[PDB]
Amino acid sequence: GSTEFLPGSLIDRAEFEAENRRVVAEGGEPAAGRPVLMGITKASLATDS
Amino acid sequence: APVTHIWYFKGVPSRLGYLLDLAPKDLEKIIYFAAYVITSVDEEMRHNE
Amino acid sequence: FFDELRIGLATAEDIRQWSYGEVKKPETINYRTLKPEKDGLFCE
Amino acid sequence: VSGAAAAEAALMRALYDEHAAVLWRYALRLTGDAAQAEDVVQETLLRAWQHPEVIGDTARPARAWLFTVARNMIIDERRSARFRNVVGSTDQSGTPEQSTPDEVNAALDRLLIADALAQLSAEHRAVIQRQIATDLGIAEGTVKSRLHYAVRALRLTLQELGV
Amino acid sequence: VDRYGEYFTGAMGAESIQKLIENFDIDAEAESLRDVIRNGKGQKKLRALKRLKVVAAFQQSGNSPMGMVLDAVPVIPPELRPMVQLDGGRFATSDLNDLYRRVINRNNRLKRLIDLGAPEIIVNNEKRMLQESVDALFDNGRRGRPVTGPGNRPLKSLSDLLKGKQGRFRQNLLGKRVDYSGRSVIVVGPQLKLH
RNA sequence: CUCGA
DNA sequence: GTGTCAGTAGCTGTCACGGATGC
DNA sequence: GCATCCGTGAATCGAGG
Repeated sequence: GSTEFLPGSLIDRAEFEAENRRVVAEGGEPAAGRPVLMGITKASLATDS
Repeated sequence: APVTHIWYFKGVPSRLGYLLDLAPKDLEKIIYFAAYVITSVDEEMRHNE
Repeated sequence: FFDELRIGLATAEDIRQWSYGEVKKPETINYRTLKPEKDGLFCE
Repeated sequence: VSGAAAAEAALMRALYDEHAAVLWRYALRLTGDAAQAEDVVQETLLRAWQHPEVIGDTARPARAWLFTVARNMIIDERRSARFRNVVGSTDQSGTPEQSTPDEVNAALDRLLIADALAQLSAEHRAVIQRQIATDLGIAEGTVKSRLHYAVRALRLTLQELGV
Repeated sequence: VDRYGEYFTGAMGAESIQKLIENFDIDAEAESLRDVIRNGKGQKKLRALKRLKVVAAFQQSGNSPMGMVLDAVPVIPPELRPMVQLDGGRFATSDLNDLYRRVINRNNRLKRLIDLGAPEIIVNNEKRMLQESVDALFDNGRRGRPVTGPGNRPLKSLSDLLKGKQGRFRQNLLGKRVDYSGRSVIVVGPQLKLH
């Protein structure tokens, strides 16, 4: 949509809704979503740190 | 003489291969002097001759 | 107290800015005087 | 013309393809380290390019000369530069660890020295914590003395504590 | 080159890839990838997605991809590659010293060859060895066969200082050794209170 | 390397 | 300074799993 | 478009030589 989120990337459902919150209020299109299940290993490597 | 940082060449996925769209094996041949590679070609002069 | 830890690619210029000099000679030390050879891997 | 400066290369690349991959194995068996062999091979062939009086007589065995060149360089590496160092490796499981002592004593000593500094006068203090006669703006005999009496006050205090 | 050399330019080794990265429009390729992404077959869309994941990084962060090709390599301080003495008068040394030393040797030989105008074959076949040696310094064994030390033992690289249980992270950061501590055999003391 | 919970 | 053949040891007696690598 | 093959991972502390 109007987000800089690289399509296909797995993003925390908090930042997704916050960014679509800013964009929906900005006039641009909010990014689309789709729930994704990750295994513990893959989610551990996906941490922001 | 310049040298490539193996982490970005051989590490899977080959980061350089993804940046230049070059196959990992082609890149391997290039880096270790197994094949030449075309850096630039004056296509207009070639057209005129 | 320091907030963030940044990491990124090291430019050639950054590599040179870190170094206190180039390692020209391949020698390590002297095996008699225990002194590090000049411009070697242990140059003082 | 330029064809000759190219003929030089086309002459070297023609001995490479027939002798380098074989010379490597010789230095390999003699050093048990493919890396050094890789080094010695290039050193040898560089000298060869530097000594054309050997390849010119095409009809003679060149490989045979090459082997001796290498065999000599390897032992030149087995020289004094190898006898002392080649033994062990730190990250090799079998070597101690550079261990640094526990700073207990030094710290206790300084903790006492600091306790016999409150028992001083600021001037003896400023002098001891440093030719100094140039800054503090006094004589050098005043230095010598202040140093003398101050050190004796320090020894007095210390031995008072039982040092 | 002998025929149509006036029309193109070619090169070999790592310097060539340096040139390729130089003559590369990051933003343009990023937008090509995004165009492929908006409308494309999954088969040929996953590849483009993963490529964008790499390219957009260099695009936004403002760091040049040229960083992936090195003109200078750093030398780790000596105390982290220490050289200890043995009780027999002989010496033991960190593996990093052997690796750095081999790299320095090949680099100085490259300088010699460049100055002496050696045949192109030797210069190129030497640059390749310098490449392999820096590869070994950073992550020995990553490509092909590792650099054997004495006893056909693979030498430890810089990136070997960090991996696994013996790496810096798990061995010396997530868990240290502590002063004011002891250990001994345990015995049951029935008369003891719970606390 | 060999060994103890 | 070098010049007739002059050519690794070692080793596969691990495995599950995911995904880039390659035909 | 799909099979191959590459790389990743595989308990904790402790003793002596």
